[PDB]
Amino acid sequence: RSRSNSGVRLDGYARLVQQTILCHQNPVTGLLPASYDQKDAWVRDNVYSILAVWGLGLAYRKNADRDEDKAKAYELEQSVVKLMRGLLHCMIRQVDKVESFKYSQSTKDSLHAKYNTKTCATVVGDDQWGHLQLDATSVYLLFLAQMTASGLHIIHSLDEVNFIQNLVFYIEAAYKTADFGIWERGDKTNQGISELNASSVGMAKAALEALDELDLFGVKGGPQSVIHVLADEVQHCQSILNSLLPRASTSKEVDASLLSVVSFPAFAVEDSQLVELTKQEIITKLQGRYGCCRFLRDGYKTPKEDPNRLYYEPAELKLFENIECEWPLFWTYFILDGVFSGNAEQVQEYKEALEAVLIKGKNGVPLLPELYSVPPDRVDEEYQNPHTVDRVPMGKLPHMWGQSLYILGSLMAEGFLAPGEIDPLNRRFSTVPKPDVVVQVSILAETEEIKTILKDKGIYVETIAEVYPIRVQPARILSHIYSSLGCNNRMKLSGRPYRHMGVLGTSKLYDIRKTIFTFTPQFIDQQQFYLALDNKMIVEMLRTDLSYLCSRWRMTGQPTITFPISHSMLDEDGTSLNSSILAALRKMQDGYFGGARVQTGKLSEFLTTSCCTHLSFMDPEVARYLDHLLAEQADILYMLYTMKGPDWNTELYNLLTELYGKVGEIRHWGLIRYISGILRKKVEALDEACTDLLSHQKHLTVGLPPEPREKTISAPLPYEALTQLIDEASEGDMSISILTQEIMVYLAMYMRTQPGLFAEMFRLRIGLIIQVMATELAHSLRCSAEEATEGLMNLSPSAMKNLLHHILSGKEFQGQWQRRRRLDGALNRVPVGFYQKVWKVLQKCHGLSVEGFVLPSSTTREMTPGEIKFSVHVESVLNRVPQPEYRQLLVEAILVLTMLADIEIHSIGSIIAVEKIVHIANDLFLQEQKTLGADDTMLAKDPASGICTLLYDSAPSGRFGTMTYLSKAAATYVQEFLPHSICAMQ
Amino acid sequence: SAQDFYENYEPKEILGRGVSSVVRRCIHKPTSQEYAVKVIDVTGGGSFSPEEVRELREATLKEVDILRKVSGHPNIIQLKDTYETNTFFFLVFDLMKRGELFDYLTEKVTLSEKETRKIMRALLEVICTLHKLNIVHRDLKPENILLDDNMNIKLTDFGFSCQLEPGERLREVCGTPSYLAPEIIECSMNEDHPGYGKEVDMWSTGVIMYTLLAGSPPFWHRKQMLMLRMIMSGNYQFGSPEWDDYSDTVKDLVSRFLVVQPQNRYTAEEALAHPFFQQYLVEEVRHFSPRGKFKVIALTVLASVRIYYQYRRVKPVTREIVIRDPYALRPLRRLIDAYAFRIYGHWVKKGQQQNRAALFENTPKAVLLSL
Ligand SMILES: C/C=C(\C)CC/C=C(\C)CCC=C(C)C
Repeated sequence: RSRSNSGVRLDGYARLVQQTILCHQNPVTGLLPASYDQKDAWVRDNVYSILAVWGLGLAYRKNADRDEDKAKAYELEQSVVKLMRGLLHCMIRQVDKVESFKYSQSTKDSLHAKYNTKTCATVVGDDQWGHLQLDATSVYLLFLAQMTASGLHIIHSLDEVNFIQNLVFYIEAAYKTADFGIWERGDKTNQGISELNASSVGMAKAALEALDELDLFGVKGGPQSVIHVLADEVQHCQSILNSLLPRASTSKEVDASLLSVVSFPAFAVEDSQLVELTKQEIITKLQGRYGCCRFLRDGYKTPKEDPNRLYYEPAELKLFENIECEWPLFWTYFILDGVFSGNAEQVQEYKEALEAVLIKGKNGVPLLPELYSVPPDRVDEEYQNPHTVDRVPMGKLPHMWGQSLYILGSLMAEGFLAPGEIDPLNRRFSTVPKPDVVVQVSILAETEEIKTILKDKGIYVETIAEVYPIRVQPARILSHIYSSLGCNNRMKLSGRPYRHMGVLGTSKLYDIRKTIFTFTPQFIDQQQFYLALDNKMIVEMLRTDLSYLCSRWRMTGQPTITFPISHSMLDEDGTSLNSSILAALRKMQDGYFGGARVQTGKLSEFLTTSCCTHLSFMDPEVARYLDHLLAEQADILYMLYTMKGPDWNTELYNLLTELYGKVGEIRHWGLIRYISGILRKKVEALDEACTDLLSHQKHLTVGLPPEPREKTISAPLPYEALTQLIDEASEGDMSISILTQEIMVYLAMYMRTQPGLFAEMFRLRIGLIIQVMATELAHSLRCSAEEATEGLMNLSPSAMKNLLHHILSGKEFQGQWQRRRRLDGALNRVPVGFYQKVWKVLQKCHGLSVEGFVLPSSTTREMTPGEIKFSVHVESVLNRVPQPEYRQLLVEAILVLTMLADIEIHSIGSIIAVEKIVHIANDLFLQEQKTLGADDTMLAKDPASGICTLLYDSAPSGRFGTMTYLSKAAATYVQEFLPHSICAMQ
Repeated sequence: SAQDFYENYEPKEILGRGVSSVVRRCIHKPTSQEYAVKVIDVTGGGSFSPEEVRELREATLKEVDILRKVSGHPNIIQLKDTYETNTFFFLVFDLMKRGELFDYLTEKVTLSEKETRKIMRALLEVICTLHKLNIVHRDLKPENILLDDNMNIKLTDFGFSCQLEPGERLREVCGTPSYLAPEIIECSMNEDHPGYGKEVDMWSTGVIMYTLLAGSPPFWHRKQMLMLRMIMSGNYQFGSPEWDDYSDTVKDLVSRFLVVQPQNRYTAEEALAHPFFQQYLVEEVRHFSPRGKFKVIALTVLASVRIYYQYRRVKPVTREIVIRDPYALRPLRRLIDAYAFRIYGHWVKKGQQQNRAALFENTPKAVLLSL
């Protein structure tokens, strides 16, 4: 008869939400201003700030049996619809930016982070603010999918369905797009430098999964209202999340916003060890007694920053250490994580901790402070003793973002809401183990005459024609097809951009206009590049591509890879299958290949046990093609074909792809590469290839050693610009341009499968990689560098990949160690933590000088030991020596100071010339061998360095090793600079 | 069949690699227990001809046999079950979270006397079991030795093993060059020598002693045949400054396995009886003549006095001794070796051109370039 006590207590929560959040909702737009001082509505904050209203509305709807508690449930539900619709109008008024960002992932074409709360218009310009925040649109897209799944009808028209579909392509490239992120400041420096933040990558993955086959019209919807998401981009975000975490970016060791990725609302991390490790990293490095710092060296409202300058100078970062403002917002995330994980202890430690920071206001309602700031006088005390001084609440009061999750956490912790109701798409189960899937493979024959060669080897296949009505197509065709998904001419939306399709996309069965479609996997495409013309590379790519499939399939049915055997995959004779592919095919019949369970069969058998995705946008360019589809010496010719002029690409005739045809059949790699350079054939996955290397805390440098011509990649570059940078860094030589990108695939190939070869290289310098690969193939089969240069063009992709792995793994086919020091200092290979060891030494010194270029101790305070920017500073000083072998002598010379530094209690207190320590070590290496019987002939000087050639060839350790002489000369230099020394601890 | 493989185990991650065999970690679904699976490609990517395809199977079929002949023993892995397909041969065994002894010997260049004692105590006690069952290994390299989280030795890759018929001595050359006993090469260079028996394993084990305690093989040089003459002739040296800090009980036991003549070699049963592997059992009466008591009390004094004297002798690290001779004294030499293997620990691998001795230069350049 009376209202349930749940309804009564929700009234207190209704008052809390109304008095704190819903009283600021704009009457016209439904948007929420950040505060009275900041009268604008942020896309990310508004979505987060509406969660309390959405949770309250769901909580009130649980007992909707009376008129009033139906109505307040309706108000809260439709207030959420008002905000999410109001935020839709803000973004839908910038469809030109969404369309432009899909193709060019630039900051200048990004959806604005803040809008007019009164008119849904852009308050600020495209350059007056840090606008590219892919975790703000994704927080909208994720919850839009979740709120529709909960029953909230937000999307009203099929044009908005197209807009949201086009918004998927907007957030698809989050794994390869740098953005300012959750804190609108980009990197840690706050200098307008966009970076690949795990929050943006994680948020897009969850939003993409949330929108995956989601009907925006609810249950009363159709295929026209379904948002189609490609798992290639979803799992590409995973490859970045796994590589980035527990770090938030290359510049941030950790961010408390990763709590928005590991647990709520993203659930974007599938490995529970990563979730716990990242959450505990936040615990140690960020949490104190007033919340959690956003990220180390934040200084957003620290009293040691001027509130007038929008940017921070590099030296100011060290001023923020240990006195950073602390935000209780992240403690609401830990409460929310505990409710989802089911850790009542966690929901208690962070609830009492948050209840002691909540500032009471108005009629006793709790207000969540935006941040707790150190008083200006007490900054020095927290410098010395961390996280103990009393902080004052500053910033926004209330923080409408954090306040909502506090109420949302309060609602779900007192039994007014369940994790499933706030997460109807079941993202909370992302951490549960997933068994590996059985990859179905249907080997096909392009012609009948290939079916007989396979039959003679005992391979049961159907021909390309026997599979009809099921018809196979290249992976490109599938990419063209999705270019019609989300097309709206009046809204000027052009659908999905052309993106390369991996196996996760091409292993599905496609239902286009009632005709079942299977698409050949992209790594067999031969028109794009020459990686499909090496049959030993088909197996290697196939081996990893099945391994990628089995461990990363998240769709109904089993993946189906249709593998067509082509004439190129046969032998040079033409009557026998190539042994590498021959082994690969029988490998699949036995049921195991590349770590994946392969159930070989015919494409007809796998019709019912595959992911049959209906491509409803094709249901009544590419459609026209599909409509008909449904119904003397060779080497000389290039000298001719390049002296036609620069490639005119027109008909000045009297089509090198035809000339590229025979060389693919004869498989002469030097010639075929040259055609790819002069035709500018370019791989379709270099931008994930670069990003994967980039996401593992590496800087990619492509180009020959000199700095102005060698360009560094530190931020994820889009496909066009990254390729343009490679071509411009190709200084016109087309052979290096392809080898640059060709090695880039192999570097990413080994990085994904064997991460341990790059643990000693923090900067991937592709440009010298061709050089260092040239020297070993020059010393092997001893020949000139030019012959090696012609030789390097000539190896097969598998041989090229093996030889690069021969370089990286440390396997050996002047002198032995001279070849192990020209291969150790030319790749800038340094031991693990050496950049973390220079920091310790420089604190005991004034600097480290190499060839009279100093690396001062001021750098130690300026960047952290683990900062990759510091790694650049130590690295930049170490390339002041041109010759590679001498650099490694400097490298281990640096460490003999490190090991002597630990023994020595006192500090040198002056400059140390790392170069000189080698020189007298060269001089002292000279004297001992003279005394023991060395002739002047054996001790011959290196012409440029000044080191004996035998010293280069000398082993590291031993009585007469290089680091015994350098552990010897690292003491006479300390004699003059340090008159008195004390060595302890042995 | 492969179905039988996946009905009981699920391979998660790649643990190691080989020439044609891949080691992969798996989860046993019925037991949820960690287990290692070695995945040998029988066809070997098509490089293997039908003879090698057949021979690898027969080598693998034999390989199950020895690992089926020895079971339940603490320090060799248990082949839990073996699955054979037309293209692979799966072998599931125990999971060793840590890698081979080679990887460990790379991390710690010189392996301490206490640690090596239990290491080989197992290995010699491993060797006893093989010889008592009359099975020789011929392959006792540290990469063949696997260690677990408690450092326990798990001898692995009995791929070259073969059971001698009672009183029969082999002739085939099986094994990477450094760890080959002198008569292995001699039988390779002559037909009169009628073969080698189970005493082969003794030499290979004694080689680990020089490698573990010094970080280098007893005989190593960059060309192939030159190493061989150091082996058959048997010229080894506990060189200075490296090998002088170890106790004298170490040296004699090293020579015992390293004697070039097989019959005088130190077989496994008496190998564990050398003073190094003697253990202090608390409950021993240990009765002694009055002269025996007088020694003990004198030796108990002689010990205490000794320990004070030895310690007093250790020279603290000073500036000058670093200038004159770093390697000469232990604490700085072990350090130089340690930071030697942190920079170029990737340069040590399996084979002859990648052994650990390449990282040590113990001889003048002139003598090295004498010939
Ligand atoms: C115990 C060291 C004895 C000779 C070598 C001299 C040591 C040093 C000269 C200074 C180098 C590093 C310092 C880190 C603080």
